[PDB]
Amino acid sequence: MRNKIFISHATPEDDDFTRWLSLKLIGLGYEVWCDILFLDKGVDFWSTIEKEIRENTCKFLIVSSTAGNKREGVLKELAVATKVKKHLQDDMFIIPLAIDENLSYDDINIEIVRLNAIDFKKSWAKGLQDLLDAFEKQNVPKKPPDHSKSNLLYQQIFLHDKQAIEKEETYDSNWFPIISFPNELRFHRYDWRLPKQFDVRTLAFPAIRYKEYLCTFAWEYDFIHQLPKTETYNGQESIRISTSDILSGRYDTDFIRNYECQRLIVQLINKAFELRMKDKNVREYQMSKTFAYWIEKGKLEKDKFEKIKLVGKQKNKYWHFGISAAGKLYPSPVLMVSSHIIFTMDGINLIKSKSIQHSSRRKQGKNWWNDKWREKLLAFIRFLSDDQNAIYLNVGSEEKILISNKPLKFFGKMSYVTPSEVTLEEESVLADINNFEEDTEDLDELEDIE
Amino acid sequence: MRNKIFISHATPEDDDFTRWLSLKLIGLGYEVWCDILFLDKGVDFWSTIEKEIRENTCKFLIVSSTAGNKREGVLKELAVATKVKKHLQDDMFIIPLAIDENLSYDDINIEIVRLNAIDFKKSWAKGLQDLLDAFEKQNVPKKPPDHSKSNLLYQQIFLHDKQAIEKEETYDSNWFPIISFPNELRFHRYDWRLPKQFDVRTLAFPAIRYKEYLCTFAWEYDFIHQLPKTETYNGQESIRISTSDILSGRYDTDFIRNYECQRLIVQLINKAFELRMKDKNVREYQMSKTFAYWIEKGKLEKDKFEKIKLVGKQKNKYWHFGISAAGKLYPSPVLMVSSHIIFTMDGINLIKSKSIQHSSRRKQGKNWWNDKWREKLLAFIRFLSDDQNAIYLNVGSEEKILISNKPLKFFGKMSYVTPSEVTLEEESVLADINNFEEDTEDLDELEDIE
Amino acid sequence: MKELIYIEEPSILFAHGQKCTDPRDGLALFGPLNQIYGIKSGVVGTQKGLQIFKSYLDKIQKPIYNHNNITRPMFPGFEAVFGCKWESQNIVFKEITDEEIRRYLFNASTHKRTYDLVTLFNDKIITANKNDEERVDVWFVIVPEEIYKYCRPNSVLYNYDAQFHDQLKARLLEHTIPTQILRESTLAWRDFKNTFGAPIRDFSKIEGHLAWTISTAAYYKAGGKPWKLGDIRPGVCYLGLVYKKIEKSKNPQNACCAAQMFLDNGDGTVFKGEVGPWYNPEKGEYHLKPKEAKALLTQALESYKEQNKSYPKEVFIHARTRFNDEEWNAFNEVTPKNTNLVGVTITKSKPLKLYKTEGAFPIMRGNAYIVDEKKAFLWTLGFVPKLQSTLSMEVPNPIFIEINKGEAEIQQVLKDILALTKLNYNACIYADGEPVTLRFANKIGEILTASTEIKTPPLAFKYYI
Amino acid sequence: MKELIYIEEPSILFAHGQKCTDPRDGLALFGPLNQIYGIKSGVVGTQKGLQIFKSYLDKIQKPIYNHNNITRPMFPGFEAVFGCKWESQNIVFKEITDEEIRRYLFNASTHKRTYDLVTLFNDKIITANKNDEERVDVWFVIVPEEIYKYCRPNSVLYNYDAQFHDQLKARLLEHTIPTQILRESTLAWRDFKNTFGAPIRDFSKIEGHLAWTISTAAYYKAGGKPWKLGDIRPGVCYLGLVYKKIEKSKNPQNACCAAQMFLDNGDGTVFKGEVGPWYNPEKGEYHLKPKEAKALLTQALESYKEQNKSYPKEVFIHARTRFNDEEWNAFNEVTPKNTNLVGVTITKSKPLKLYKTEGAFPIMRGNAYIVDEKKAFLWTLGFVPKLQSTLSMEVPNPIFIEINKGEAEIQQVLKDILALTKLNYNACIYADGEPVTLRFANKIGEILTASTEIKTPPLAFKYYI
DNA sequence: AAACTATACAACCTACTACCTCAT
RNA sequence: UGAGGUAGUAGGUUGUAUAGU
DNA sequence: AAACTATACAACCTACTACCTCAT
RNA sequence: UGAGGUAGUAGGUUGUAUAGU
Repeated sequence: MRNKIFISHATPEDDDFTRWLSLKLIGLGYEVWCDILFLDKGVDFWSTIEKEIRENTCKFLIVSSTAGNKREGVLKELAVATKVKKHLQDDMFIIPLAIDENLSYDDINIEIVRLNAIDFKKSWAKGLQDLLDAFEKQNVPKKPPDHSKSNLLYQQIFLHDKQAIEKEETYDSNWFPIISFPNELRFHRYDWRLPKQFDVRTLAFPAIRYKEYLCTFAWEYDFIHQLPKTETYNGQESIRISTSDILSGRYDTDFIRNYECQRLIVQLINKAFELRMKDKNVREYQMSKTFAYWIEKGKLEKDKFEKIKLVGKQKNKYWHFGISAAGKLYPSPVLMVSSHIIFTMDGINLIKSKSIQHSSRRKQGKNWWNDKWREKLLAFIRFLSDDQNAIYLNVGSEEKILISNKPLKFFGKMSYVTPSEVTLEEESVLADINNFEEDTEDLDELEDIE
Repeated sequence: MRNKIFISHATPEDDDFTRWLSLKLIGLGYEVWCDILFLDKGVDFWSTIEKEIRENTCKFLIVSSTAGNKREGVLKELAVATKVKKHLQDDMFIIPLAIDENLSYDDINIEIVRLNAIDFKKSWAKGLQDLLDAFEKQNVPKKPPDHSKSNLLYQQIFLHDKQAIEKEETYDSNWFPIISFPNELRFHRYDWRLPKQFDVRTLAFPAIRYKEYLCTFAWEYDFIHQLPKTETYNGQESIRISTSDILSGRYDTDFIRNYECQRLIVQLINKAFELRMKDKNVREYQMSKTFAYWIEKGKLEKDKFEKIKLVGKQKNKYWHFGISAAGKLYPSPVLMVSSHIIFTMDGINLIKSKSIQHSSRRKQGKNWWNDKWREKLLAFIRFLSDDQNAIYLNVGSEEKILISNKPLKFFGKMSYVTPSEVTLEEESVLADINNFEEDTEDLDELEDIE
Repeated sequence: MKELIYIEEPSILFAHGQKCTDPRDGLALFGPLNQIYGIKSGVVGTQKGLQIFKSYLDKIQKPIYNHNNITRPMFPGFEAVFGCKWESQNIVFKEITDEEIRRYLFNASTHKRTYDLVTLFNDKIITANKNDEERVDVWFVIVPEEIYKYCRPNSVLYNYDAQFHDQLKARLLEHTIPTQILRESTLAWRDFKNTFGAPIRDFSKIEGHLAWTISTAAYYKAGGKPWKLGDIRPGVCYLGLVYKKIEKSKNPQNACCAAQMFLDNGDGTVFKGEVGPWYNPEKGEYHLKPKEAKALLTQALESYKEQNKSYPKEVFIHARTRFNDEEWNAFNEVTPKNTNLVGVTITKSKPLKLYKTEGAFPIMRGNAYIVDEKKAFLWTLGFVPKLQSTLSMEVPNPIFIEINKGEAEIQQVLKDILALTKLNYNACIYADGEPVTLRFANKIGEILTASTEIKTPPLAFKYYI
Repeated sequence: MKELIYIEEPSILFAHGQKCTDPRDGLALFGPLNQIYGIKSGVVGTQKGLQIFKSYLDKIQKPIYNHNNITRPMFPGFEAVFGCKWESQNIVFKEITDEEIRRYLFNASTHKRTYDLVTLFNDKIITANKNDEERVDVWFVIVPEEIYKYCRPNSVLYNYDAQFHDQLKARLLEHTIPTQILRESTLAWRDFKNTFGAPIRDFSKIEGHLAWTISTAAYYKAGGKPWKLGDIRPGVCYLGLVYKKIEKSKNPQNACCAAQMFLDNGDGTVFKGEVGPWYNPEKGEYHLKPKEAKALLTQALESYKEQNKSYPKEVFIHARTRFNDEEWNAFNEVTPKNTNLVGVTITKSKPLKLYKTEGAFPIMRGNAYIVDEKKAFLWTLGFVPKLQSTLSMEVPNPIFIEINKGEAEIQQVLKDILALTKLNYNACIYADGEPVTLRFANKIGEILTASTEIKTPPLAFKYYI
């Protein structure tokens, strides 16, 4: 007895149409045999092909593609199909398929010209329909339609190298936790040693005004050389609050609320880090809502630092990398570093417009991937770190902040497999879809590039 | 070979369930020679099928009807059918039908239970698709599908002709000619003998009251019996005009115009006609507009007048014929006659309701055809005719009007073919389209007529 | 000496560029002109309505015939004739219980019953248009007969119309949704009888007519054009003036005169006539005011320009009541010089019953009795020359057409009007007596006068049939 | 030391009740669940747009390829994937002459030109589906590039939003009309080229994505549901709360919140929220008053009762701002005593940027970062094993989610939102950042707040996307 | 101012116009 | 789907109720 | 009728909440 | 689709113009 449908085709150029036909035929009920779903690597192919063709094959399905008429395997399969067709004495054995309008009807081989090929060129639904009703009028035995077997085959062979595996993989953040925190706050009751017009940013060390008080980690002897009339101040009038109670959330007094406590803590950490990064002698930039810096060209040696990329030039434009910081204490006492990038024409000044900066940043973004961005982040963090284990902050004359230079790494239980490098160009193509779906007023600024 | 579909059934019943298969198969591309389509009257009912069973019958179709399983010829045809089944060795010869579901599986003879029967109780679309499957599995020869042969047969099978036939056939109308017309119309200027409260239609003769004069046909000395003051009036004051001017239309005068005077002659004609046709002692009927008197039961002799069924009975009511008339003058001096028919339930009094009249007239109008209305119209007019060639009016004491009893016959150069009385039943079936198509708020009166 | 001038029956076109006569023949033998994929099936009602609808459609994918084929031609099924798809599945069903209706039946307010029952239908179908994700073209609505007998205006326990169809079309007119009325008894002819046993809807021999009518209505609300008339000279537009007396208007001297035009298909242009003073008690005849006639004819010209891109060569005005010179002069002022306008009126109540002596068929359809160049007859009722049957129950009654204003050939306009009686769509009939511009007249006027909430009606036509 | 937890890929259903994971492959392999026959498409525009429309329509019939089948699957054909037929004939065409545009271009008021062009398209569409017999399910309006490059708000020679399709959909909203905008540069990029010599709207390799997106949008606005989601416990509602505020300055908005919900299938019932004069935007943190809150909840629960007849056992509130005690107490009383309510906040402004040590790959989609029971993370973007590529740009960014009040499992809401970010319909993409209850939120607010004259808006999805 | 006497329509007295239902 | 059946006022009768000169 | 003086909102001090382009 | 680009205020400061027992 014979009940199997055999499909001869040209792999791998015709893998998609053959997968379509095989999966829909096995889902509609007909048992099919193809070299895609059965012939995998590591097995002998031709003996099984011959045995299945002349033992259990009921009908022959050959495709007539542009490369499906001059290849050797398809021609040999057609020859053995002709042999078994002559053995069975059935002109309804070979059913040719045409899937290309570029193919003329006089170019196919002599074993295809005698029978009318089923069209699969303009559409495929009625091609499946008129292949299906031609099977019934030839009275081939069939099984009831069950798509459960098609799902199993689809999950078996078509999801082998494209599914998650179980292996541990490590990942690193941009988060830098605060290893050491000061013990006490310093609230200073002056009430006449500060003028009403005084700006607190002019101080060499950070401080904030609080209703009659000055909050900092500094001391009363720190403000001598710029405020002369702080010499008469006595330190007893100042009040001090332990930071462990503030951090543990167990402190809530009428004089200052816990939310206000953590707000002053994070805000004063913020301008302390700003003043320290100012003390590193790094050039400034006027960002919209934050305050990010950028390293000067020609200062770092060899344009390298532990064999890493940080700064350079692509198209007469010195691209300068920079970071921005913002303290966070809700999940953990940690400092977050954000990534930014701005360009300079000469390396000394900036660009007179922001639209060119944004467009050129988006231009320059896709050339590299997240590995380079990781190198950039770690490079800037370890360059800023006067210390090799932490960044020496500058908040007082005797007490400092210790922020570690390494990020807190997070590792996962299971992750992906590692394919080749074609996916980076594929993601560049994905950026081309990002081009090809959305755009808005792209004329004037693009014309203003030359 | 074998290509023919033939159907058997009781002629009166299943007139649809055989024309169904016959027309569907002749319109779907198969040669069909069946009883209703091709075996008309005068053709042998057995020899043609006896030749076809051994010459060209692919499949035999038999309806196991209520009256079709007791005929001898069809069962003998079944015997020769199983003879050719054991001769040609094909068990798929007979495909039975099942339309009358009242018959059970223990009622058919032993010759049909040996073979499977295709079910026709749920729907017949699966029946025709399984018939097509049974055709294509056994490889029956056929013709490509085409619905032109079916249509050109259908308009020439027993539909005799659809083309005009030129032959003369006479007609008749409802307009009645007038032989004798009044010679003189007169205006009576009594001016004080007519009381305002005295109605002018209470006179024995028609006289209509206009502003200085009476438009009437009676002489100056014809109103003594009604108005004694008439004798004091001298007849030379009245203006007196001839009717040749109104029938020929040259009457142009300032006091009385033309169109109003044609309205005057038709009003006088209606009034005198009412007086005369009520002078015949004929019982009336009440409608909104006219007075259609109807012949009293027992007045006519033996319910017959000149070979014409005039009145009678319809299962609970006596129907009596009558007419209503209104003259017309613009096309010709004729007297238009309307057909009326009045019902009564004992011959004494009328039906109180009007809806009973309307519904009963509508339900009795479906039985006979217009030839009976010709006979009834002619009989009523001849009974209303005093002499042989006219009807004698009562208009005045000395002047009378005569209107032709015969209608104005018309002639025609174009008439069609006449079948037997089957077309009367066909028109009766066409009369059920009123029930079939539209109905509105009829149940409340439906529950009251019984 | 008087003769009857006979006019041959014009032929309507069909699929593949060929013509036929009896539409159902051409239809069940050749096919419709333009092909539709299928029709959206959708029903609203109770469970008994759903099951009888399922059973009836299960009956009608199967061909059903009549007693004799000389009365009605052959019907081989829905799919084989129409080429469009129809099932028992994907039926969107909106349930309506019977407790709230029975609770509301007890009051004497029959009009409030009508209002809230039709509102219960309307809000359900509107929500089905809005809440449901899938789209419905044709809606089917059934009604239990208990409501139909126990809640009639004459039962015993103002500008709108008491008819359900009228106010349903008016209420759904601004939403662009076509819906077909379906009686419960008409679709359930097998079990609906009285206490005696005879089917009131005795459809045991006329099922072919029922199938034809339901199929044609369901196809026309899809949007397909089944036929088109044979000979159209380019540049003609038939203006059938509707005439309907509205006694419910605030002014007894007020009525409405809408417009209906057929130019190249069976599609009409439903443009509502205003509510103004045309009725009069001393002449008794609706004369169009100058500005109203100018507006009507100018909007007719704009409709023709929008649908045909060119100026109409001739414009025919069909009506029922005669005209006078002031509206004719107003019409000619908004009429181009190279275009001709003819005013045609159509009356029915004038009797001429030409009987006949011998033969089993009455006066055939196609004859005409002319009186002069402008006042004439036309016999559109009677014996059919291809069916070999007669359509008139008894003697055919003719139609007295009059050519009041305009100059055109009498036989040409006679031919045009008797050809215009071949465009009926609600019923699958061979033809009708009065022209379809006056057959659709009552329906258009009744629907437009069924609700005061209509600002500007759509030009389309499926929202009325 | 704490680790990362993983959430499995949620499955979506297809034809014959089978589950897959890729919308393109899973909808090509099996097909839609609820099948329709097809749709008729009508276009309004110039003849160049019509010939472009045809060229693309025919191209969409013939199969098209890509450079690999891993990321962007091929297009086998519209009929081969959906089961509906699309052709070149029976296309309703309404044209526009260039003289009107050339004469109306020279007005200084750009908004007046925007308004009158929009009303021209509006009343042409209204007439077209209110005059013609043939039904049109989706109206493909095409626009040239001159109105797109010379009639912009910043061109150099307030409730109605200045963008075209916003007010187009808002103006066509009250007449139940689905339509789809087609930019001429989207489907005619063969000859649409800049002065430099490279097509900026390049599709030399990504024709399949255009075919997939247009086919999916056309089938979703056809009426058929493409796919649904896998597991739904009895009585759970994903009430996605819209927080789209409109930008009108002097017209006081003070609130423009709406809400979407998914109950048993992919269909959503989006009811228009209040105009909301409460808490003028100087205090715009959206603490909702009890009466509008109970109104919104009553509409949600009433639609649930209408579509499923059963009480909701659990109600999930998807929002993007914090909730407080008074709004929670207002929410609790109207909902029954047995049910439970939980609100979540999804935000994008919160930064967290994980990096990967070696190689050249991003963090893969499915991982979750849990800090507390209150707050957690979920990596909706990133690498995906199925496509062997990523979906973000250079680095994925997670979404900060946190339950405001109510007891629940954090991983449950994690997998629930990961299932909710799969039901996109306008774009045939694998996944997107914000969930579809929030992705549709911006558009539904953007059209429904751009028309103040609409009081009873549609509750569907086709008339918006 | 007063010697006239018909006004000036126009609601109803018998008879021609579009609703409407009415069923086998 | 056609011969009615309902109110009622078409086109012209004569009472309501006054003012022209 | 009048002594002290905070009153009673309310304009403003560093950054939390959707907005609206930008071109990949 | 995503990383910048913009005005504005979530909510506890201190400056306007009073008026209370």
